[PDB]
Amino acid sequence: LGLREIRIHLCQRSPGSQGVRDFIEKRYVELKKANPDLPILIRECSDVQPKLWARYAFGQEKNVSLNNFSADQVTRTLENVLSGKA
Amino acid sequence: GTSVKPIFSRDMNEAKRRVRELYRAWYREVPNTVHLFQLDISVKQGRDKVREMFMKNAHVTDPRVVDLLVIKGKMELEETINVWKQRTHIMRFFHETEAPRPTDFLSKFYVGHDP
Amino acid sequence: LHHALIPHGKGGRSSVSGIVATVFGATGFLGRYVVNHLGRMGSQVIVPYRCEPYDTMHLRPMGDLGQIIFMEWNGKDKDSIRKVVEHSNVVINLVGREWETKNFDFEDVFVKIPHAIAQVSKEAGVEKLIHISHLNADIKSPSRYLRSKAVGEKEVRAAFPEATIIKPSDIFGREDRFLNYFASMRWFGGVPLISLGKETVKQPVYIVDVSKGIINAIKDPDAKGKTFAFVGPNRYLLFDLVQYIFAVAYRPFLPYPLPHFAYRWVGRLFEVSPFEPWTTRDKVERVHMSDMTLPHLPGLEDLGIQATPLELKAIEVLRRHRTYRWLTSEMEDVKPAKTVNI
Amino acid sequence: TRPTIRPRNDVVHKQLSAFGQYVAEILPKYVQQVQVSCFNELEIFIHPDGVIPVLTFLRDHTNAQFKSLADLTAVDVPTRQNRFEIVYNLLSLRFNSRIRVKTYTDELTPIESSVTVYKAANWYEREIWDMFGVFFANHPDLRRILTDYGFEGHPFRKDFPLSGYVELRYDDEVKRVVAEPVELAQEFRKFDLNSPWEAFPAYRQPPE
Amino acid sequence: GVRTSPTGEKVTHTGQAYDDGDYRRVRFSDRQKEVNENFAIDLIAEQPVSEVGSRVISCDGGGGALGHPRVYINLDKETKTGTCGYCGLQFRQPHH
Amino acid sequence: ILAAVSNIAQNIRLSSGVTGDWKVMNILHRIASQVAALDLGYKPGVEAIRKNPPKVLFLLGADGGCITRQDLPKDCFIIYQGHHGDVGAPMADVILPGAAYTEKSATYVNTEGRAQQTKVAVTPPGLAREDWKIIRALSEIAGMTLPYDTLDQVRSRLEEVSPNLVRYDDVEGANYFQQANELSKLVNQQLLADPLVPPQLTIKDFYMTDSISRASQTMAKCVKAVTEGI
Amino acid sequence: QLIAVDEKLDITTLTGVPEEHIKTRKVRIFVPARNNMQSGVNNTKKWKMEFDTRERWENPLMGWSSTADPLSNLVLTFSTKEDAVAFAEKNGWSFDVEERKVPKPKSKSYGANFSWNKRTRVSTK
Ligand SMILES: NC(=O)C1=CN([C@@H]2O[C@H](COP(=O)(O)OP(=O)(O)OC[C@H]3O[C@@H](n4cnc5c(N)ncnc54)[C@H](OP(=O)(O)O)[C@@H]3O)[C@@H](O)[C@H]2O)C=CC1
Ligand SMILES: [Zn+2]
Repeated sequence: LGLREIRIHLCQRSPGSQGVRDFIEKRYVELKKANPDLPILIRECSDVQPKLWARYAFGQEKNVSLNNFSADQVTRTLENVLSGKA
Repeated sequence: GTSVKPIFSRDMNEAKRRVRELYRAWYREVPNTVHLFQLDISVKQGRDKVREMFMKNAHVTDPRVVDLLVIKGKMELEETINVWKQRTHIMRFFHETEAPRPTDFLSKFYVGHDP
Repeated sequence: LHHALIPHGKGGRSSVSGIVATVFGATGFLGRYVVNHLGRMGSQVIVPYRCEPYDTMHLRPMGDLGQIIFMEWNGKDKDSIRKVVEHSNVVINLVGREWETKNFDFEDVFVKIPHAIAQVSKEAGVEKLIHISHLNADIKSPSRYLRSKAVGEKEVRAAFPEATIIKPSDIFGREDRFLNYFASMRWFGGVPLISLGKETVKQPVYIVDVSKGIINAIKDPDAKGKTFAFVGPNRYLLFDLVQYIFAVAYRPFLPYPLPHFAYRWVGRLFEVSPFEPWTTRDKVERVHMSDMTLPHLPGLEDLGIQATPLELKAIEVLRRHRTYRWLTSEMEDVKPAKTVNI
Repeated sequence: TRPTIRPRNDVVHKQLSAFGQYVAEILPKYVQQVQVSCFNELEIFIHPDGVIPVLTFLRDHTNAQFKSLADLTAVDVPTRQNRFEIVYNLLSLRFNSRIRVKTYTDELTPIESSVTVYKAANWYEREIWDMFGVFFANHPDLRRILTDYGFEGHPFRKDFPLSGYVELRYDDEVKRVVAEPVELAQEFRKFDLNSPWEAFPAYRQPPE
Repeated sequence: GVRTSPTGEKVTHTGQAYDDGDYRRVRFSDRQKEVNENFAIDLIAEQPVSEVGSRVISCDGGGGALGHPRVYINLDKETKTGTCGYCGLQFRQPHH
Repeated sequence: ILAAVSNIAQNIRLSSGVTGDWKVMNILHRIASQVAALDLGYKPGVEAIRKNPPKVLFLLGADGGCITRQDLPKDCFIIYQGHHGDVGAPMADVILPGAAYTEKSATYVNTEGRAQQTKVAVTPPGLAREDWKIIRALSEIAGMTLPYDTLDQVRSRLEEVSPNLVRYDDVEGANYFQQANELSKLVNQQLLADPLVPPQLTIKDFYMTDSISRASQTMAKCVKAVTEGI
Repeated sequence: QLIAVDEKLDITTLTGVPEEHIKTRKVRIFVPARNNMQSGVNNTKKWKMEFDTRERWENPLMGWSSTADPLSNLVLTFSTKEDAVAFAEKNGWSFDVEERKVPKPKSKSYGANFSWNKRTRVSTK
């Protein structure tokens, strides 16, 4: 019913992860300041695709593609999952 | 391209034709096999086993592999017809003394370490 | 489980199943199949024998090296039973004679010997005991064979409260007297049946089914103090059963009714043979007695066994009884017999 | 160098080299390589399509006359794209000589049967088919020769296990001999004997 | 140096005896258990230590080519004796 | 302590700049399972156990003696899974025999973050089984069957959680020291007066540290040799 | 005459291997490590393919080591990793490949043993 964790799999040097990288360069810090108890696991990705993961109660998960997303799109998606929407 | 030399068939259509011919020959042979070897199976069981052996290899898409499979099946048919084979050889297809090995996770976990 | 008795391998000939079984009566019809099924999995099998060792030779290839141990025993001796059950976690009892010998009556083989085995194996710390009685065991049955079976069943239950008791009914197989007895009658000319076999119902069971049921009951943790009845999937009138037997053997079937007293006199006449009798009075009583129905007892399907119909395995027993003319006839050519099911 | 070392023969070496050159010049369509081993053993590598011409020329030519086929076998080398190496050994009685002809194939490519050239090949080609799975085209009666009836796979192939996949035993319940998955009381013990120091400098390979 | 286990089974030079709950003992009932009675560790412990007037001694087990490969044993340590690694014989220099 | 060390690293970084890929900051681990656990989202430490004393406890090879039955409520169900009888075994209700590192193909992540996989040398003794297979069978019995049935499927799930756990022998990583330094500057927990003293003060302590080494007679001989001259 | 077959090579149905030993097996393709007890490197030149280790148990008689794995002894030798991969692929075995590990070139200098001011100077020789 509620958020338990977030996983952001970004790829270290692929163009399609570039915007996501910018997010972590600038907007990850204050997002962690706002959510001191939410585990936002930042992990490295292989040549496939950037992704975001959301875990809910009783182990329910689904992922969102972040390929070619700009930093604003990334934070919009993150606030959408962080809010009671979608 | 891929520059291969055939055995008998140039495409899958001829290979399928040969498969059908071999299947016809096995189907005709089964009742004689049951009579000669004095097998305790029915003709229905024998034809079902022939179909099962044919369907084991239904996924093959290479005409050369199909040609070799038909050659092996023809070798087995020739062997059966001439009585080179004994009743033990025919009955080896049915695995009558083999205890059923389970396929679900829990039973495998119980019996041992092999997956 | 005593590390040496932890199962290992793929359940084959060179594997370790964790079973150490002493099989009394392993030199008979059921014993060879039981020992074969135990040695298939890689079990340690201890065979007590009183016969000539030549008669045990056929049991030698049933196990790996060292997996079958042969030991002499005496049914009237309890030190010998102690000697042969000292190291086993399973004891199976298959001791029994259809006819009564001078040194052993029915009460000796069906009461005294089973009770002595149960007492000694309980004393020795044997974990499991499997006893075989009959489906038609009864305290007031006309056959002394079945009366002794019921008495011995009670004695075993008293001496080994956690024993599994199995009650089969007319096992048929390659070396089975029941299938053979009907086949044997053709030499005389006519088949003598009491009331023409129209007042008897039989539910015969396959030998491999009974062996598999015993093996599964060993491996079943909840089958400890249970009582099972092993019966086939079909019930036949005796007349139809014998007619089917004669049709599978391709022999001319000439049934005639014989009165009960005449058949008893014939059985008594055959009883005086110093060798194995062709028939006895007890056999005549047991042949023309209907198989009991015991729906309250667990069956082969509770042990995971799907009963084999006689229509599928009759030819493998009766092809030997054919002449050269009909020796190659197929199995599905004989038109299965009529079943009186419910 | 005298007592324990095998002596050389340069005359036979020269004769075999000249005859190998002869054979290569006469049949350029098929001959890919010619070798003379240090102990005087002539070898001629060819193309598979030339199995029948080459052998025919070798057995019929007046200057060849290799009318006898010693033996015919195959070698499995899994690292090669063409797995199987087909080796023919021929003897000439007129010239008291021997010659080896080698060609290649893989699992799915047939080789021309040479029963027409040599009658002796029949069983040799059947044996190669049985042990290695190499099909021979236009073979009179091609079937297993060495293995058991209904035996699956080819034993001589490098991938095949030494003890196979099935064993046999007599089963009393079915009253016959049955085939079951192999179980071994004692596993064959694999030894690692190869020395970590090089033995023969003359055969050293380039370091890639 | 034979000795029986609490089960009455002889213990071998190796020291292996079947445990009380081990079913495998059934293989000896109505038969016997093969045990070699001449324990080599005890027999070699009875041989007298050879005293030699040199720092380095040689041993080949006796019999020349019928013994073991010839080895050389240093005898400088006086707290112990030089023991052959093949035969087990002991050597020392005259001490005290 | 971590905040102070990160402050030292930050001062170096701002004074000298970043030369490129140097990564001044480093953490030296001593436990084989720690880095993978942290990569999986496991919470480091046993503090949450003391904060919320559980009724059902899963000891997965945990023999450190950190949590005993004095730190738990009564009638607590303790399940121990492992290969050795150590601190964690005799205090459990159910014991599940697992496989040691020599008896499975399993993944371990070292101090560098490099992921490596062991291979089966021998099979587990007796009735012992592979650890993830124990967990999967237990999940099936309880009705919530886990999606993976084989080792490749469980490693696909591993990749789903943390993708770096399937890139054997890869050690490349991204530097996020600036963000971590910012996040560390928030709290200002006070430093203790106690002098920094390592657990392995001397050579004798080095030998017997884990359950495998505590059961080793060779390590006992080594300890006896370093304590007693002889 | 050529027929232009288009599909990937696949010979599993012709090899006669039981399907259990085709689908549940994992092969390892690797250059074996040098035995640390010796300095020779001649056993680190070729690629090896070997199967996964299966269960071994104790024979009740004699206590020998028993197996039910028919591929427990099979080792294949290849010139290059590509050949090993092609063989495993055409035989239908799942494989794990490991890149060849070579010792890095080291700068040796005997005179460094006697450095005037360096730490490399030997305290004994
Ligand atoms: N239709 C059937 O066969 C079914 C059988 N019954 C029961 O199932 C059990 C097995 O039947 P089955 O195999 O057909 O019978 P068998 O006659 O074929 O074998 C009986 C076994 O018991 C041994 N035995 C018999 N008497 C003695 C004795 N006085 N002392 C020592 N050993 C003896 C025999 O040894 P030896 O050869 O040396 O004499 C023999 O191994 C029996 O208890 C039987 O009563 C259950 C329902 C019917
Ligand atoms: Zn010596």
